Formats: sequence, C-alpha cells, structure tokens
Amino acid sequence: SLFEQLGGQAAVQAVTAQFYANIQADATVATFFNGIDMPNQTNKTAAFLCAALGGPNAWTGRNLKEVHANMGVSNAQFTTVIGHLRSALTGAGVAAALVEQTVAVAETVRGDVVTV
Ligand code: HEM
Ligand SMILES: [Xe]
Repeated sequence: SLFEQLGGQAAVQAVTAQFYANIQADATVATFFNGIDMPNQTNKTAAFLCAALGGPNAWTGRNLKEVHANMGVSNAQFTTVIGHLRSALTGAGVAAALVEQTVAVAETVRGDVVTV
C-alpha cells in the first residue's frame, strides 16, 4: 500500500505536519486556517490520509464535503495546497513516483473541498 511504501503511521504524520506548516507559511491560503487548531488539523488529516492511502484503521470522522461547505476555497487555492503536500512529501525524502501517487490520492478530495 502507498501507506506502507511511505513508511507508515509516523511517516504520514510527519508529512502532514510539514503540510500544514507549508500552508501557514503561504500568505495566499494561510488565511482559511486563521484561528484554527493546527495540531488537530494535523491529527485528523493524518488519520484521513492513512485510511485513503491503504492504512488499517479506516476514516470515521466527519464528511469532508460537508466540513468544507461555504469556506471559499477555489481550485487555484486547492491546487496550491496540493503543492504544499508535494513539497512536504519531497523534502521528506519520498521517491518521485510515490509523491505523485500520494498527491493523486490527496486530489480525490478536491471535489469535496472546492466550492468556488
Ligand atoms: C485549499 C484546501 C483546504 C482548505 C482551505 C481546508 C480548510 C479546512 C479548515 C479551515 C478546516 C477546519 C474546520 C473548522 O473547524 O472550522 C478543515 C478541516 C478538515 N480538513 Fe480541510 N481544507 C483544505 C483541504 C483539505 C484536504 C486536501 C484534506 C485532506 C488531506 C482536508 C481534510 C480535512 C479534515 C480531515 C478536516 C477535519 C474534519 C473533522 O475533524 O472531522 N482538508 N479544513
Ligand atoms: Xe501523506
């Protein structure tokens, strides 16, 4: 599973952590996460990706389409975050092919987060 090729639980965690960091460091999207609990965002998202990446414990949390309704996220902006995931995976040492495969799974949620 990509989850395994990636190195497991801790690997997805570390990558997600860097993911949000790269987000808050980007002016163009950092705004949506204003006054947002970052360690929680890191944890939930991690849980979510492990599941989507083939992990053991599947996703239980809220419906993402529902979570992000009326949030003002645009495709450009979503794309930008995806790039934050890609840079995060890259600086993490992930091999190119795996990066894109992980980013590919992340992209599936584009339809549930983008609303404008
Ligand atoms: C431009 C892209 C995105 C923006 C601006 C965004 C923004 C947010 C915000 C602001 C929240 C917090 C909700 C609140 O308490 O007010 C949230 C929660 C969440 N987002 Fe995103 N999000 C984006 C992309 C994603 C992606 C790509 C994923 C999947 C890796 C994702 C998964 C989640 C999850 C799991 C939660 C928490 C759901 C829960 O606790 O049940 N988000 N997002
Ligand atoms: Xe990840």
